[PDB]
Amino acid sequence: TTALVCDNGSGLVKAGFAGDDAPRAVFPSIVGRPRHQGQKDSYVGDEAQSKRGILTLKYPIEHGIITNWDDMEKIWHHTFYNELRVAPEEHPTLLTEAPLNPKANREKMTQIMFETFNVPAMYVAIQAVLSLYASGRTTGIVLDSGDGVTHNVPIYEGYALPHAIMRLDLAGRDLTDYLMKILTERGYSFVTTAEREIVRDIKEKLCYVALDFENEMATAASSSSLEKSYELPDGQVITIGNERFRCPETLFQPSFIGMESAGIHETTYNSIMKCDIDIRKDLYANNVMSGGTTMYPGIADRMQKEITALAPSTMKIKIIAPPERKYSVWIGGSILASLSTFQQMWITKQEYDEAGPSIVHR
Amino acid sequence: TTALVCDNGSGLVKAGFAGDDAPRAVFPSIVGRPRHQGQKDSYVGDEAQSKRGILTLKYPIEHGIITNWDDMEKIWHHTFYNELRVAPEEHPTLLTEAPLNPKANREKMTQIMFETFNVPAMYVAIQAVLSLYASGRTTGIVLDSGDGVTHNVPIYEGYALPHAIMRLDLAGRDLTDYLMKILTERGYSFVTTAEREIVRDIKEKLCYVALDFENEMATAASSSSLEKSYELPDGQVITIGNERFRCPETLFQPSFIGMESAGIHETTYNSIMKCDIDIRKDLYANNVMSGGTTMYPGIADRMQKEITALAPSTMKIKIIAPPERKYSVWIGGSILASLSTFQQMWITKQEYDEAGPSIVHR
Amino acid sequence: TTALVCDNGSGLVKAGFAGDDAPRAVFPSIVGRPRHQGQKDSYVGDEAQSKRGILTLKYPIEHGIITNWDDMEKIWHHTFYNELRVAPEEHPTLLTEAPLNPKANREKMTQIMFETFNVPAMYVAIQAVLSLYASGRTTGIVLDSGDGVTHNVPIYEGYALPHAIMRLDLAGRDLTDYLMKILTERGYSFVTTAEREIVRDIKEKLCYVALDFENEMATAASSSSLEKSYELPDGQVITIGNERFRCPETLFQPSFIGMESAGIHETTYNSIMKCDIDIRKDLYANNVMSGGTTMYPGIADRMQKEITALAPSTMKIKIIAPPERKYSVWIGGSILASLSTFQQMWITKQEYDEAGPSIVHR
Amino acid sequence: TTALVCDNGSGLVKAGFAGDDAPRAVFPSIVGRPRHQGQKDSYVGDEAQSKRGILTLKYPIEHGIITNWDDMEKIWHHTFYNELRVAPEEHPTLLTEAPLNPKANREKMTQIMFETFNVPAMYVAIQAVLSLYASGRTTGIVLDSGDGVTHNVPIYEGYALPHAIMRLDLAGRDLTDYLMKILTERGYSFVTTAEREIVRDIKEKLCYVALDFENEMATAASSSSLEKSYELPDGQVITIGNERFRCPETLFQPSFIGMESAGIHETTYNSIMKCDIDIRKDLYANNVMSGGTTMYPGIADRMQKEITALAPSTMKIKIIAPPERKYSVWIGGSILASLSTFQQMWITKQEYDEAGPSIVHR
Amino acid sequence: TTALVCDNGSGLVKAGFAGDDAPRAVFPSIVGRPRHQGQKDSYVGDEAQSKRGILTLKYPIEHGIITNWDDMEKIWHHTFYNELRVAPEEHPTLLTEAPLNPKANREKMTQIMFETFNVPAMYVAIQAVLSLYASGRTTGIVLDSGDGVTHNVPIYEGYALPHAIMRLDLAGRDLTDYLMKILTERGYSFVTTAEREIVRDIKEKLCYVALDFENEMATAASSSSLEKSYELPDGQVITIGNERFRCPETLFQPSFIGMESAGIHETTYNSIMKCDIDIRKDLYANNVMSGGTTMYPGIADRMQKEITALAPSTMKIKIIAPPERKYSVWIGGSILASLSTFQQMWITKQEYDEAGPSIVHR
Amino acid sequence: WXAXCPA
Amino acid sequence: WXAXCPA
Amino acid sequence: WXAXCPA
Amino acid sequence: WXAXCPA
Amino acid sequence: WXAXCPA
Ligand SMILES: Nc1ncnc2c1ncn2[C@@H]1O[C@H](COP(=O)(O)OP(=O)(O)O)[C@@H](O)[C@H]1O
Ligand SMILES: Nc1ncnc2c1ncn2[C@@H]1O[C@H](COP(=O)(O)OP(=O)(O)O)[C@@H](O)[C@H]1O
Ligand SMILES: Nc1ncnc2c1ncn2[C@@H]1O[C@H](COP(=O)(O)OP(=O)(O)O)[C@@H](O)[C@H]1O
Ligand SMILES: Nc1ncnc2c1ncn2[C@@H]1O[C@H](COP(=O)(O)OP(=O)(O)O)[C@@H](O)[C@H]1O
Ligand SMILES: Nc1ncnc2c1ncn2[C@@H]1O[C@H](COP(=O)(O)OP(=O)(O)O)[C@@H](O)[C@H]1O
Ligand SMILES: [Mg+2]
Ligand SMILES: [Mg+2]
Ligand SMILES: [Mg+2]
Ligand SMILES: [Mg+2]
Ligand SMILES: [Mg+2]
Repeated sequence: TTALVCDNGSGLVKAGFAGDDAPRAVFPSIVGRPRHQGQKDSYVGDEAQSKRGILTLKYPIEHGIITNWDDMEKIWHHTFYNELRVAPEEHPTLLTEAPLNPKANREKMTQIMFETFNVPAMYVAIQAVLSLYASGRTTGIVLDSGDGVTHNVPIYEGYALPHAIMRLDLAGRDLTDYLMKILTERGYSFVTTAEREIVRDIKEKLCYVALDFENEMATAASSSSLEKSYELPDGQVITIGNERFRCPETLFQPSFIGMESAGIHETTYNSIMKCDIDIRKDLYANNVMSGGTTMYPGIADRMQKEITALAPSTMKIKIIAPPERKYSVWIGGSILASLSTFQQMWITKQEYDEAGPSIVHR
Repeated sequence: TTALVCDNGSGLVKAGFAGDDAPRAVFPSIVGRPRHQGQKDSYVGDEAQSKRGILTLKYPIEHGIITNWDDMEKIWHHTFYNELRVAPEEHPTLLTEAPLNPKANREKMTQIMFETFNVPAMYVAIQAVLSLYASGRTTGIVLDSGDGVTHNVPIYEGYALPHAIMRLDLAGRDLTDYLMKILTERGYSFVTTAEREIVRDIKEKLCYVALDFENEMATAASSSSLEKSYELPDGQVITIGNERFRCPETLFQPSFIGMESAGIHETTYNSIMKCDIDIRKDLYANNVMSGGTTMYPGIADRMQKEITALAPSTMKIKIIAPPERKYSVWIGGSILASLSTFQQMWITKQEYDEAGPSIVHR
Repeated sequence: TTALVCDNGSGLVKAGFAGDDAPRAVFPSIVGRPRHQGQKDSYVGDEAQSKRGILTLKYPIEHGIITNWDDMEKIWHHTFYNELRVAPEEHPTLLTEAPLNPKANREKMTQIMFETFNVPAMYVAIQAVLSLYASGRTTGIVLDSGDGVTHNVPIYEGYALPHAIMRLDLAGRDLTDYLMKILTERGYSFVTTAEREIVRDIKEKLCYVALDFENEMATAASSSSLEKSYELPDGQVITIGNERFRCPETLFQPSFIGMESAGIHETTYNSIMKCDIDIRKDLYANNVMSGGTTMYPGIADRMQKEITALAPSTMKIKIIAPPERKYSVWIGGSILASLSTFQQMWITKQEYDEAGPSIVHR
Repeated sequence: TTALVCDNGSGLVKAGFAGDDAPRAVFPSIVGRPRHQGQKDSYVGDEAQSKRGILTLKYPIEHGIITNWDDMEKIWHHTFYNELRVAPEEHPTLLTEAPLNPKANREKMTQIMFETFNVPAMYVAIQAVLSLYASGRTTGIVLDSGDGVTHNVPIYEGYALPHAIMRLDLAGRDLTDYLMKILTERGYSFVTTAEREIVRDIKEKLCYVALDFENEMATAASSSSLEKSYELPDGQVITIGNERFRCPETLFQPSFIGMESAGIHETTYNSIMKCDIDIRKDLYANNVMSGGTTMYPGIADRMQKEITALAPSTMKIKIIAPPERKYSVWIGGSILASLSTFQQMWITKQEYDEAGPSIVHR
Repeated sequence: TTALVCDNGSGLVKAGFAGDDAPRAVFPSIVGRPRHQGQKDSYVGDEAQSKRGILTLKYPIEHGIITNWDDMEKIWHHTFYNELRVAPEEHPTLLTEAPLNPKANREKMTQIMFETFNVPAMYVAIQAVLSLYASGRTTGIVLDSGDGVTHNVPIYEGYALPHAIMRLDLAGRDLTDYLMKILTERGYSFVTTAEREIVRDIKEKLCYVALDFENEMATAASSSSLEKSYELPDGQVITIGNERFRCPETLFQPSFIGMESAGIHETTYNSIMKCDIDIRKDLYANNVMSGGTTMYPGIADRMQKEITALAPSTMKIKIIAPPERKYSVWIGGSILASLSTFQQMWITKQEYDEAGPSIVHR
Repeated sequence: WXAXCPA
Repeated sequence: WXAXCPA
Repeated sequence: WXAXCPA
Repeated sequence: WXAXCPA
Repeated sequence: WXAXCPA
């Protein structure tokens, strides 16, 4: 009966039943295989995290694109039968995706759902618009920036503005890699796959967004007041200085990792510029930030500052970035699925069988 | 009971009950449809203005001719049931038109009234003569120049002089388009439909009529004392120079937009010349200016100057252009409808059914 | 002595000496700066194309408007001294522009010519009318649609009809961007500036205009007979399906990229409607298509079809779109400059110095 | 039926039937030959120990390598037919070896089993992993240090970590020789082969591991409280001072006998360092000490101290060294053989005959 | 006057004067201390090699990181005063490093130069880019793989591409250790520090890279035709079979020693993928292999094969690996130092004193 | 442009 | 991706 | 290194 | 209009 | 061993 929402993010798999205010199964989208000889052939999610020291971990998803279907399928298997404990044929499902992903990706997923899982009916939604539902708004700009891919979708009074959707491949995993390089110059070394996950943990705890990056650098140079300590799994102590903010800074200056794209504050701005002047004001007053990377301390304030400078004077910049923004997409899914209007939008197996995979593009 | 007056202008829809000194429902004659995908199929009037950034706006009326009956009908629907909150079958109605509109237009309107709205009785009047009633005069020349079409009707002691009625398609919307082109050379760009409406707003606030156009140009070239600032909806600042009067100048020199017609000051003069010499004096002393385009600051003075030059010496040129001239037509309607003599002129459904649409030409 | 013609297009810089039947220096209007650290500060034209992988490329011109004067100046410098190998003070020069560009743009160019380059005399001409000279006609409609901006200028027996000039910002670069988005859904990704240029190359080789867009879509869905292969610079193979015509289709349906403007076939038609009925026939029989976007295979036939439908029956629609239409503007310049009558039109430095920049508006 | 486990150590031969909790035949791996003329040609095990005064004793195994195949074979003969009283063709057998022994050694053994003894099936296992089974663990570090060779194998959750296996030739026999040299300076002399065995007996009874070697030396210098008495076979009395701990100290300081290797406490540590950080904690909490040299009193405490210093603070060092650790390998064998899963791993004569000796490397 | 180039590799110290085509002092970066008691406290380089049997040898450098500053300093002392016979204050010096070494390392070196040695001026360069100069190229990929650390730096037309620099700790010393383990299973044993150096010598003479590793293994199994003989310092004869290529194979399959990194052929490929498509072709045609590990016979051919498979068809893979590639870094140093442009890049003591150690990061 | 569109 | 970037 | 690997 | 001008 | 050490 009750629809099952499943957010196939590139970082975490967030699944749960519609109507709830929180996902029930949240775990890493990771498949691990034994690096050495010896006992499972592979481990998934928390299993992989638990035994990661001896596993080669792979992400089946990259930048919102499924690259390894075998592993992808495996995760879904694991999800439905081990995490949620539910037969998929009992419920409608809601899957999500990032804007502009290759159509083959979308269709392939659908195929699997109507073959391996025999899902009664399904629907694929844009992560961004779901986030908007969670925010209680019909107008605003959704900035979804998680592990996989950053994107920006302007929405106005319940209407889409597809011609101004931005996509930026700069995301959480890139910040991770960048951070590794920085830790290297500091005096450490994180190069194994298991080490990758450690690095991630550090980032999530000690990084923050400087208000004025340059002054923050100066202060860091001036003294050790910003330095923090992080204890590694084996008891060693990591001392971190200016890396605590030099890392996340990359979001505003992608050039740090060789990208030509402007920072996310300009990406947002640009999307706004692509919309007709009549609605720009409304969008300025309703920026919605969501997704894991928007969890950095002070990122909203930094964002405000950046936009304020770019935007015309007097155009109040209001940024909405509430607690739990990390799960706003999943929440949106819960909402939408429970919405009775929406029920007409389900894609049934019946329709699929008759029309073929192309049907999903609707 | 109380007659309902409805001025179907090409710019604004002005409706209200007879006896009142002001229209109750005044809003743009615009129907808007969603430019992008997403929620109504269409929006009307203020709705359209409110969400215009995402709508393609259409005017159902052009130059006083109804070009889109579906949209026209829709506006009337909206008017009666959403703006005035009244069932049309309860009241006589008064509609208006500009001189020389195609007879098919007139009849089609009538048909709708006796089908869709089931109006008890109705009458179609010339906008010009209504304006004259509002001015408290029986003799004069009515210059009706609004959004749609400019026209000029000479009236003498309660008698019409149809052989000297002038019609000029140059009107408010043409001034709008011309202004756009000028703003372009200034350094701006207003090409979308939503932008059109913005341009209109500017015009209505910052344009005025130069007394001596050439000297005004010289002064504008000399310095920035005439420049004004206009803040756009998104906070940008428009700096406007000589466009503040170069735009409205077109009314006196239609050649600016490629028309062969002489300016409105000569149009008026010509109408006078077509009348028998005996009454020309009376007409010179009673020019009545009404309609939205006559709202430009100093246009009356400019007009006086122009006519004074054209007219014989000593022929006092008196131009009447009172406050609220913008609504003089509607006011005239209120008056006429309340007039008891007039009651014999209503066209009843009964008569219509028996004679057919041709009956309106009376 | 011999006048120097220089077509400052937004795509290509086309310069050469008057009297020749072809430009001598044709190269991209691009200025590139090192994305990473290392050797020139910047590269121009073919240099930029050669090393584009490590450069951030900028176009100084957008939609026919010069946005970056420093880079613009640089290109001219490069042109005159590196491509043509000639001191500018030795020759009269002819520059071109699109209709309705902001007057400040025009004047600024002129200023540079009389300061940095010390050009003896110069003249700025509309690209459209030059194209007409190249076609050997005095009557027709010039459809200039290149990289920067599309525009349409009706000309009759040597006289201009300025009140009916159309300007449409939809142009080659927009088609490029649109195509990128399409390639994304196909399964590829072109987001860097260098990649932009690659995309352009593809377009120029594999796109064509479908006669009946809908049927063409159906056929593309039906089979792979329309698919082509394009080898990328690094040896990868791109397989392209319906994108080979879905891209250029945008010219007839601007709504694909969120614009409200009607397609170019209606733009042309509308311009015709704005002309007095007496000359519409002559214009119908002499449509002239020129500029790079008119190079798509079959675009003329498609155009004919579209106009034929819009135009009254029996109004023979003749479209002239000869080989080398790509350079018709430059050719026109060669012609005009060699024309002896024209010599009186040069704007000398002397005149400029006395009157000031305003002089160019003549 | 019941598998026969045989631990071919360099010190003792420990054999017995799987399922039992203790080996049935435990005796020295020694072959003795008459030093003088005289009656067997040779004596084995306890025979050799009994008559050792007139025999030249040889060990067929050195550092885990079989050096004398004739004598080796002889011991097996003796074992099976004199100690266990069982025909080898009746049972599967389990042999053991130390990590990194030369492959020729391994194969040669196998050959003998399938020729001289006609063993139905056999398997060769690493002594270290068997010890781990005896400890009831799937994760830990096995420190096997017996007579022959010391080695260290890290194991994690049932998986091997071969890239971090350490081998140290320092073992019980080296301690024996070192002790001899020390006894010499004390005032005694043990140089014959028979005397060697006496020395060994002393070691096993009176040596212990000092907690703080230096302080222990000081105390020994201070007084005779540490001195002990040992009565020799012929009734003489040996008085032993600081040699009671100076001998075993060599395990922590191999430099005493000219080796470059670090002590066993660093060997263990180093192995840990070679494992990925993620599992180092688990290994620290599960050190398993087994084999005869770990029988010295207080060696575990000393070990803990040493590791504690080397390991990061807070990394609880837990050392498991239970009673009967001396036979943990044999016990492990009993376990594994009784394990039903394991049955698939037996190498049958059939397979051997077809593939050849190389088959054992699996 | 003449600059002094000093390549502080982890294997060999290569120093000499700029302008020469070969280093003058080439010797092992080893410091040895007496294992037993006895006469110097320590021996360096060739001294250490000469008396290595009684010395504990240490490398002050590991993976390009200086771990023992006292010993490092000692080597420099020895170099300048015993090998080159020159006072350091007389000449500018050029030191080198591998990419991504910890900044503290870099600075510490600098400090020493401006304290202990009082070097007039100095500069630290990346080993990779120097190699490129030696190859006579401005474009290519430098694969520097020596004793210490393997790294890969893509360079394009004189510009760096830092965002795609790869670092791989797999290097010559790891191959050495791996080989030891293999020799063990063969039947030998090399565990002392002196033995390490012997092993190295063997490797450098008898190892080669198999074209098709698997077939080579098969052949080795098939017969002794690949076996070679190597006489040890004490006259013993080593017979080596498949180890002659199984060892170096590790460079293509790091998993042999427990690493997760892909082989060097994929490392290179990956770096290429991280560069913008526009320049990938140029890089494919200019791979430059240098450093001691690239001395293995046939490694270039193997490399070509591997890359050819990975790269798109038709992308000619050209690998440049000339004679003397072993010293290309040193050569590059000679070149750069003699280059007059470069002189502005020297870091003077003056600047150092004023700014502090941070200055080197430029 | 200085309004409407970028340029 | 099947071109540009990896995915 | 001061973590990860030895150096 | 149905001729001359649009309307 | 057949080299290094005895065994
Ligand atoms: N406290 C935190 N601060 C910053 N980033 C975080 C935090 N917690 C999680 N993240 C990041 O969020 C990403 C996952 O968030 P999510 O939005 O769910 O990704 P996705 O939707 O792409 O799966 C990871 O890259 C993770 O590092
Ligand atoms: N302050 C103003 N100055 C000039 N024009 C105005 C002003 N206010 C309204 N208008 C113009 O008046 C027109 C609408 O007036 P109206 O006479 O009601 O038109 P219509 O009768 O054709 O509907 C519009 O074109 C509008 O721009
Ligand atoms: N074969 C072709 N097919 C379609 N478009 C082309 C072709 N060759 C060039 N173009 C396009 O023409 C434009 C440049 O033409 P041009 O008319 O010179 O532009 P501009 O005059 O604005 O500089 C570019 O956008 C380019 O892609
Ligand atoms: N009480 C003891 N204390 C110390 N060492 C002992 C003791 N008993 C036996 N040993 C030593 O243990 C070694 C034999 O143990 P074991 O582990 O079975 O050797 P291996 O497995 O190599 O045959 C001998 O070197 C012997 O001296
Ligand atoms: N003939 C050879 N074949 C293979 N490797 C060699 C040869 N000669 C030297 N080497 C290896 O090269 C390494 C030293 O080379 P080098 O590039 O100078 O190292 P580094 O630059 O790190 O000091 C050593 O590991 C050595 O074994
Ligand atoms: Mg997300
Ligand atoms: Mg009106
Ligand atoms: Mg052009
Ligand atoms: Mg043992
Ligand atoms: Mg090197």
